[PDB]
Amino acid sequence: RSRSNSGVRLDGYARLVQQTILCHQNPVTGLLPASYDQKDAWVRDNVYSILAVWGLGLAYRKNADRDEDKAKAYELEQSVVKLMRGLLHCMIRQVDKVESFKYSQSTKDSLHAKYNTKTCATVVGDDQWGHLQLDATSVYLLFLAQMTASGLHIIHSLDEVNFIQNLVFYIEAAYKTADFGIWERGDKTNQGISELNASSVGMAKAALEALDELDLFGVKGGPQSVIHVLADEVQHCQSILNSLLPRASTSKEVDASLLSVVSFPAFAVEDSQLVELTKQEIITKLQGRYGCCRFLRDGYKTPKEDPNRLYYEPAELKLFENIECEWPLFWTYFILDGVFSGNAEQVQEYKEALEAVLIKGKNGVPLLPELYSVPPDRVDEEYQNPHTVDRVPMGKLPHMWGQSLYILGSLMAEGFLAPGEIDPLNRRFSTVPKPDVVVQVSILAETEEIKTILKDKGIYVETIAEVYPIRVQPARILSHIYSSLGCNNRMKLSGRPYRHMGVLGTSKLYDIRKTIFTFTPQFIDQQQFYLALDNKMIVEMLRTDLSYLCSRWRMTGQPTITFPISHSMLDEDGTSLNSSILAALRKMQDGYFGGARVQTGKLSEFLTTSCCTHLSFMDPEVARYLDHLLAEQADILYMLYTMKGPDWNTELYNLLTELYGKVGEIRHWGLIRYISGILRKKVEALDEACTDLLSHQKHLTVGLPPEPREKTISAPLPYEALTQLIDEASEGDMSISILTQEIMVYLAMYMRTQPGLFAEMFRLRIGLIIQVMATELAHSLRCSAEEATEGLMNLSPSAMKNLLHHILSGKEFQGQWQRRRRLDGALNRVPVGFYQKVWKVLQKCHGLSVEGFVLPSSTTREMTPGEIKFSVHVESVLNRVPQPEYRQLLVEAILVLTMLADIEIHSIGSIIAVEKIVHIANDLFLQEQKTLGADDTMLAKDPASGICTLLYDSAPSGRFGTMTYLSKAAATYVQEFLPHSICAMQ
Amino acid sequence: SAQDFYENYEPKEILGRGVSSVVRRCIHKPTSQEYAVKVIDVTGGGSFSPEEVRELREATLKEVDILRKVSGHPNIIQLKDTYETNTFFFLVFDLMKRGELFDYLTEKVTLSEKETRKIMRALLEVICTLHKLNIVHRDLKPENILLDDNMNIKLTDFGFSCQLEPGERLREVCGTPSYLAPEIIECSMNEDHPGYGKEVDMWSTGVIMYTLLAGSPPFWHRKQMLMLRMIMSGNYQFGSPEWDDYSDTVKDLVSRFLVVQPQNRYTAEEALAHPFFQQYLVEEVRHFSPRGKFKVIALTVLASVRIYYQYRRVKPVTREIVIRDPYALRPLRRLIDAYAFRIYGHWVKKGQQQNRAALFENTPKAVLLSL
Ligand SMILES: C/C=C(\C)CC/C=C(\C)CCC=C(C)C
Repeated sequence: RSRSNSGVRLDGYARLVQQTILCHQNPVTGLLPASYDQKDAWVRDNVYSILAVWGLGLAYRKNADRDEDKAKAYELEQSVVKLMRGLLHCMIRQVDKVESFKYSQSTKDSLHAKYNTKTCATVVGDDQWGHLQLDATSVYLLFLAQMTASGLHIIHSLDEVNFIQNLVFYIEAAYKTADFGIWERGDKTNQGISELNASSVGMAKAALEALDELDLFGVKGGPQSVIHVLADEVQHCQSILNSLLPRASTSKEVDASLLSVVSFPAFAVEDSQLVELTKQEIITKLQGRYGCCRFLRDGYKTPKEDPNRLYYEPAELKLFENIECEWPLFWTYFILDGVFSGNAEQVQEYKEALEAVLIKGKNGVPLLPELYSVPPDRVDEEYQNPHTVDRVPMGKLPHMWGQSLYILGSLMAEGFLAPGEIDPLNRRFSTVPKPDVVVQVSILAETEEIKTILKDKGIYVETIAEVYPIRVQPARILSHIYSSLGCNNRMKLSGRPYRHMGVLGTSKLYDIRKTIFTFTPQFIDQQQFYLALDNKMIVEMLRTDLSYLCSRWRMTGQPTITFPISHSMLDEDGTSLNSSILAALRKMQDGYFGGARVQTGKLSEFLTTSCCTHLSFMDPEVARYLDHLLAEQADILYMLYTMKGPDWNTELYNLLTELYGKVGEIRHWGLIRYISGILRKKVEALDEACTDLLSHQKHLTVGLPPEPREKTISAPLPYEALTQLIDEASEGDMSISILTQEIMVYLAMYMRTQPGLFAEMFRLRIGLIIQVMATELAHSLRCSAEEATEGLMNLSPSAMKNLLHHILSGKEFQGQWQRRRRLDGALNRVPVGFYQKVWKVLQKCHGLSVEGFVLPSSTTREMTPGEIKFSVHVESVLNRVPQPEYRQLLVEAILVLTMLADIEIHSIGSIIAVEKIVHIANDLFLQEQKTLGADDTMLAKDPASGICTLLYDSAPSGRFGTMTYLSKAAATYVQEFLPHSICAMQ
Repeated sequence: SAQDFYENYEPKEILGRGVSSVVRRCIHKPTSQEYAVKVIDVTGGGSFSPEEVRELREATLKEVDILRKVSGHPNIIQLKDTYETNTFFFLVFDLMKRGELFDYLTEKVTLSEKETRKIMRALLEVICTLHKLNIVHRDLKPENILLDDNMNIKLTDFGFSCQLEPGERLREVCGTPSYLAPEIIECSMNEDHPGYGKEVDMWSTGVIMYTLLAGSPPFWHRKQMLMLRMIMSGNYQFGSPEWDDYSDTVKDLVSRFLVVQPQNRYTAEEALAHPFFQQYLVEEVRHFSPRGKFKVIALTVLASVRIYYQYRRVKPVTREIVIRDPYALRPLRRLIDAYAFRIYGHWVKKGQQQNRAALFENTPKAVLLSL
């Protein structure tokens, strides 16, 4: 008869939400201003700030049996619809930016982070603010999918369905797009430098999964209202999340916003060890007694920053250490994580901790402070003793973002809401183990005459024609097809951009206009590049591509890879299958290949046990093609074909792809590469290839050693610009341009499968990689560098990949160690933590000088030991020596100071010339061998360095090793600079 | 069949690699227990001809046999079950979270006397079991030795093993060059020598002693045949400054396995009886003549006095001794070796051109370039 006590207590929560959040909702737009001082509505904050209203509305709807508690449930539900619709109008008024960002992932074409709360218009310009925040649109897209799944009808028209579909392509490239992120400041420096933040990558993955086959019209919807998401981009975000975490970016060791990725609302991390490790990293490095710092060296409202300058100078970062403002917002995330994980202890430690920071206001309602700031006088005390001084609440009061999750956490912790109701798409189960899937493979024959060669080897296949009505197509065709998904001419939306399709996309069965479609996997495409013309590379790519499939399939049915055997995959004779592919095919019949369970069969058998995705946008360019589809010496010719002029690409005739045809059949790699350079054939996955290397805390440098011509990649570059940078860094030589990108695939190939070869290289310098690969193939089969240069063009992709792995793994086919020091200092290979060891030494010194270029101790305070920017500073000083072998002598010379530094209690207190320590070590290496019987002939000087050639060839350790002489000369230099020394601890 | 493989185990991650065999970690679904699976490609990517395809199977079929002949023993892995397909041969065994002894010997260049004692105590006690069952290994390299989280030795890759018929001595050359006993090469260079028996394993084990305690093989040089003459002739040296800090009980036991003549070699049963592997059992009466008591009390004094004297002798690290001779004294030499293997620990691998001795230069350049 009376209202349930749940309804009564929700009234207190209704008052809390109304008095704190819903009283600021704009009457016209439904948007929420950040505060009275900041009268604008942020896309990310508004979505987060509406969660309390959405949770309250769901909580009130649980007992909707009376008129009033139906109505307040309706108000809260439709207030959420008002905000999410109001935020839709803000973004839908910038469809030109969404369309432009899909193709060019630039900051200048990004959806604005803040809008007019009164008119849904852009308050600020495209350059007056840090606008590219892919975790703000994704927080909208994720919850839009979740709120529709909960029953909230937000999307009203099929044009908005197209807009949201086009918004998927907007957030698809989050794994390869740098953005300012959750804190609108980009990197840690706050200098307008966009970076690949795990929050943006994680948020897009969850939003993409949330929108995956989601009907925006609810249950009363159709295929026209379904948002189609490609798992290639979803799992590409995973490859970045796994590589980035527990770090938030290359510049941030950790961010408390990763709590928005590991647990709520993203659930974007599938490995529970990563979730716990990242959450505990936040615990140690960020949490104190007033919340959690956003990220180390934040200084957003620290009293040691001027509130007038929008940017921070590099030296100011060290001023923020240990006195950073602390935000209780992240403690609401830990409460929310505990409710989802089911850790009542966690929901208690962070609830009492948050209840002691909540500032009471108005009629006793709790207000969540935006941040707790150190008083200006007490900054020095927290410098010395961390996280103990009393902080004052500053910033926004209330923080409408954090306040909502506090109420949302309060609602779900007192039994007014369940994790499933706030997460109807079941993202909370992302951490549960997933068994590996059985990859179905249907080997096909392009012609009948290939079916007989396979039959003679005992391979049961159907021909390309026997599979009809099921018809196979290249992976490109599938990419063209999705270019019609989300097309709206009046809204000027052009659908999905052309993106390369991996196996996760091409292993599905496609239902286009009632005709079942299977698409050949992209790594067999031969028109794009020459990686499909090496049959030993088909197996290697196939081996990893099945391994990628089995461990990363998240769709109904089993993946189906249709593998067509082509004439190129046969032998040079033409009557026998190539042994590498021959082994690969029988490998699949036995049921195991590349770590994946392969159930070989015919494409007809796998019709019912595959992911049959209906491509409803094709249901009544590419459609026209599909409509008909449904119904003397060779080497000389290039000298001719390049002296036609620069490639005119027109008909000045009297089509090198035809000339590229025979060389693919004869498989002469030097010639075929040259055609790819002069035709500018370019791989379709270099931008994930670069990003994967980039996401593992590496800087990619492509180009020959000199700095102005060698360009560094530190931020994820889009496909066009990254390729343009490679071509411009190709200084016109087309052979290096392809080898640059060709090695880039192999570097990413080994990085994904064997991460341990790059643990000693923090900067991937592709440009010298061709050089260092040239020297070993020059010393092997001893020949000139030019012959090696012609030789390097000539190896097969598998041989090229093996030889690069021969370089990286440390396997050996002047002198032995001279070849192990020209291969150790030319790749800038340094031991693990050496950049973390220079920091310790420089604190005991004034600097480290190499060839009279100093690396001062001021750098130690300026960047952290683990900062990759510091790694650049130590690295930049170490390339002041041109010759590679001498650099490694400097490298281990640096460490003999490190090991002597630990023994020595006192500090040198002056400059140390790392170069000189080698020189007298060269001089002292000279004297001992003279005394023991060395002739002047054996001790011959290196012409440029000044080191004996035998010293280069000398082993590291031993009585007469290089680091015994350098552990010897690292003491006479300390004699003059340090008159008195004390060595302890042995 | 492969179905039988996946009905009981699920391979998660790649643990190691080989020439044609891949080691992969798996989860046993019925037991949820960690287990290692070695995945040998029988066809070997098509490089293997039908003879090698057949021979690898027969080598693998034999390989199950020895690992089926020895079971339940603490320090060799248990082949839990073996699955054979037309293209692979799966072998599931125990999971060793840590890698081979080679990887460990790379991390710690010189392996301490206490640690090596239990290491080989197992290995010699491993060797006893093989010889008592009359099975020789011929392959006792540290990469063949696997260690677990408690450092326990798990001898692995009995791929070259073969059971001698009672009183029969082999002739085939099986094994990477450094760890080959002198008569292995001699039988390779002559037909009169009628073969080698189970005493082969003794030499290979004694080689680990020089490698573990010094970080280098007893005989190593960059060309192939030159190493061989150091082996058959048997010229080894506990060189200075490296090998002088170890106790004298170490040296004699090293020579015992390293004697070039097989019959005088130190077989496994008496190998564990050398003073190094003697253990202090608390409950021993240990009765002694009055002269025996007088020694003990004198030796108990002689010990205490000794320990004070030895310690007093250790020279603290000073500036000058670093200038004159770093390697000469232990604490700085072990350090130089340690930071030697942190920079170029990737340069040590399996084979002859990648052994650990390449990282040590113990001889003048002139003598090295004498010939
Ligand atoms: C115990 C060291 C004895 C000779 C070598 C001299 C040591 C040093 C000269 C200074 C180098 C590093 C310092 C880190 C603080």
